[PDB]
Amino acid sequence: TNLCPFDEVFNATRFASVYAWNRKRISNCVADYSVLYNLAPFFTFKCYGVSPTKLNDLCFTNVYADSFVIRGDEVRQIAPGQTGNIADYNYKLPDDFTGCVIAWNSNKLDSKVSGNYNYLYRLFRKSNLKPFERDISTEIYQAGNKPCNGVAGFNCYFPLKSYSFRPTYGVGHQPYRVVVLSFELLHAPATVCG
Amino acid sequence: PSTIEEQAKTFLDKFNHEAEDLFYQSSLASWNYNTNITEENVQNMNNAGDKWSAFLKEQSTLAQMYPLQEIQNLTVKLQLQALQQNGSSVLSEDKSKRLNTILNTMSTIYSTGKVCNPDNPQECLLLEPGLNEIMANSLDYNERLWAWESWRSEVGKQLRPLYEEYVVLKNEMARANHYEDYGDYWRGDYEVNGVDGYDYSRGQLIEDVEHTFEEIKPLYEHLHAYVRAKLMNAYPSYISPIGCLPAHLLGDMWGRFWTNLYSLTVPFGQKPNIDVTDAMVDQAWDAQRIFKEAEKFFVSVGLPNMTQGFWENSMLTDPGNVQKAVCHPTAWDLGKGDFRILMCTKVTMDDFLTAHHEMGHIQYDMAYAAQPFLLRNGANEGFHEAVGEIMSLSAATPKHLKSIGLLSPDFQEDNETEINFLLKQALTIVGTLPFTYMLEKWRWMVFKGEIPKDQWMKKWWEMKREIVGVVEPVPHDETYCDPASLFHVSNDYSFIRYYTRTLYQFQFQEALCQAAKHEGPLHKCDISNSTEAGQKLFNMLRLGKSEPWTLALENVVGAKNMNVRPLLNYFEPLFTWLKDQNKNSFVGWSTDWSPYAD
Ligand SMILES: *[C@@H]1O[C@H](CO)[C@@H](O[C@@H]2O[C@H](CO)[C@@H](O)[C@H](O)[C@H]2NC(C)=O)[C@H](O[C@@H]2O[C@@H](C)[C@@H](O)[C@@H](O)[C@@H]2O)[C@H]1NC(C)=O
Ligand SMILES: *[C@@H]1O[C@H](CO)[C@@H](O)[C@H](O)[C@H]1NC(C)=O
Ligand SMILES: *[C@@H]1O[C@H](CO)[C@@H](O)[C@H](O)[C@H]1NC(C)=O
Ligand SMILES: *[C@@H]1O[C@H](CO)[C@@H](O)[C@H](O)[C@H]1NC(C)=O
Ligand SMILES: *[C@@H]1O[C@H](CO)[C@@H](O)[C@H](O)[C@H]1NC(C)=O
Ligand SMILES: [Cl-]
Ligand SMILES: [Zn+2]
Repeated sequence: TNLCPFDEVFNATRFASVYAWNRKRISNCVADYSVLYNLAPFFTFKCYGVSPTKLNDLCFTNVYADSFVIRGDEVRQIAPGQTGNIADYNYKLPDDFTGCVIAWNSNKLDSKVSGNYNYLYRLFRKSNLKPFERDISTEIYQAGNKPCNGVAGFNCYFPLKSYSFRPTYGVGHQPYRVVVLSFELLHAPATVCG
Repeated sequence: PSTIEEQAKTFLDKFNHEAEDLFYQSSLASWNYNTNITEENVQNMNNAGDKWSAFLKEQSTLAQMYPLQEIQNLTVKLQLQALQQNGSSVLSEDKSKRLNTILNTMSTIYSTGKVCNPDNPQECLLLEPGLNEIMANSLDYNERLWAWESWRSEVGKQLRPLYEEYVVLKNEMARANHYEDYGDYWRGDYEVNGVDGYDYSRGQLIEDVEHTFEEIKPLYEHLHAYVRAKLMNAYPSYISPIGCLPAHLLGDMWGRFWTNLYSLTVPFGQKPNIDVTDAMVDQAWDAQRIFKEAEKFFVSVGLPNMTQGFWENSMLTDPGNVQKAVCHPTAWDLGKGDFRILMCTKVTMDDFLTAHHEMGHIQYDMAYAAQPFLLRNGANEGFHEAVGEIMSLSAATPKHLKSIGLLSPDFQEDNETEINFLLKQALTIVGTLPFTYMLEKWRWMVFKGEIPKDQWMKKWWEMKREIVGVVEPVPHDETYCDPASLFHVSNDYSFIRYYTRTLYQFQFQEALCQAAKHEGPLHKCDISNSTEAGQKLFNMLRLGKSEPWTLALENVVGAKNMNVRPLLNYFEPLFTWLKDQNKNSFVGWSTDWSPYAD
């Protein structure tokens, strides 16, 4: 009956880069999901499948918390049936998605005047991602028809590009922190409730 | 199996990401200097600027290794071509260096050139503010003559050898990029290829400029005849009733605009003029309120408000006196959703209109920020300015001013205040059209080779007299280089853009005012509150330069080419008034009279 450690996910000092997104597995705890519906400025929430008020009286076996940072312009891609650099190459939600996506603006925390180069996203990849797949490889992307042998050059691109977060960017280019909640029901007993 | 077009697309995706970051650092570094002039900020501006230029030259060279001939997607081709123009880097390194030295020497001579009064060797004037204050405000014939002549004889004579070497090297650069000369290279800005129904050739711009200039001639001759008659009354011993206007009596250093002749030419000299400055002061407006009103203007036609960053990061007032700033009003698009205006705003009517003009640019910039980096511009070199200009047309009308409460409803508009307004407009807008065409025709002919070196100044003044109806007050031999005494000529900027802008702006204004269902003469039109006008404009603004400029123009005005009829439509009430005023005067000019031929 311990409380579900969502605080260390949402209030964490540094998020993952979206190409190397972080997943926290939740188990054996009670979560009060009505803790949301609150903190209205810049917290946005969108659930797929069942109302937040209604799942606070519901039990699941595992919950997963995926967190990362992206541009505001790109939050719309953290949603089922979307395309783009983020949904294709960094973090992909399945068509039949039954969870929630929380996002908030973190310009105060993730940008600085000299430019925050901490956060990366993958820009090139041979194929799109299967849902909930992660790719942290740093192999040189072969655009041309010559091998790259692991050095960047003509038609040989390092595939990870840095966001550049500065506090004077427009809202669409500012950093947003994103938390993605998946709920699953396997044969094993349920241990996450409300 | 990977095609060249697929390779190009991927190359441009990398370029777009890198370019946007490096450009933001350069633009912001430029901002910090222009708002806070310090030795430290010069360095940072030059460091970030140099990193940006170095990236561009590297990416231009890398871009050339993809052949255009093998690209089908036109929006990819357009981006590749724009980055592929290496320009000066087609010359040998020795000639690049020579040319860049020449450009720098011409620029600093223009901006540091000084003349000293031939009474005190140590009391000297620069062009800005010294000589410009004489040329816009003095009524004294000899003082103006001294400024006009010594500017061209002290500074212009310095630019003559440099300018000769500039033509040779710019032509070599142009010919090595397969243009026929530097003038043809400049006209390249209007070229459209490969889009059926919307193509436009470089040689077609000369034709359309000349064909439209013929239709402007009668309005210009009558404007010229009326101005000459009024100045003949002020200067009876200096002006011939059949000759050209002397070139030092036109209200600035070149006769580029005739704005400042208004006080000697105003048709109805006791009708109150419209100046809402006193009302703004009475109502306690500040810079904030002005920009709020201009924002209200664009919102009323369905365009977006300004971003939150615009209000926080712009500089709308002079920053006091500790920090110094470059106060020329400019609209800034830094990328990454960051838009700002720099303006040392005073509470006056001129700065109210200027705010609307400058915010018009921002509106253009915001609308095409969704295009890829290299397509984020006006559809051609004249579009951006035209968008700015039509905003101030609406904002200044009595209808708009009464509507926002700066003008008393009891202000009476009649025949005569409209004639005064139209005349003042014409002095600026129509008076510059022969100046602009004539100047660019001269450069075009010099670059083509049609004017030998030993006839440069001879052909310049023959064309001044014959096309512009203006005559030099002092004979000039070939040690002079009078065109280079104008900023754009010695600072290597194309000039026909001011001609095409002027025609575009009345084409736009006529189209929008029709969409706004405006009743009556075109010059009284205010497009405020018309979401149909705002949408029609927006459909062109969002294109940037992803489409041929001919198409972009069709979107707003339903025609594919530059057209003079809207300009003539705007000035028709003045034209018929001038035609009746001139019934006792000679219309036109003889080229053989001059102030010094006695
Ligand atoms: C020329 O290349 C463009 C970029 O490679 C194409 O735009 C892209 O088309 C994709 C179609 O599957 C679409 O998902 C992408 O979002 C889009 N990207 C951008 C930046 O627009 C373009 O294709 C045309 O434009 C888009 C908007 C769609 O309407 C397509 O159906 C169009 O054919 C390419 N143009 C041509 C003529 O091939
Ligand atoms: C994060 O911290 C704030 C302030 O301490 C708190 O109100 C909020 O509930 C915390 N988040 C969670 C998920 O507990
Ligand atoms: C102006 O620049 C100096 C150094 O370049 C800096 O210390 C100062 O804070 C700046 N002023 C403002 C208002 O930014
Ligand atoms: C711009 O207009 C929209 C529509 O009313 C509004 O929601 C938004 O807050 C406005 N922006 C600002 C900075 O006022
Ligand atoms: C625009 O609409 C508002 C609301 O009716 C009005 O107060 C304003 O005067 C209108 N402007 C014009 C030029 O009609
Ligand atoms: Cl001149
Ligand atoms: Zn402008």
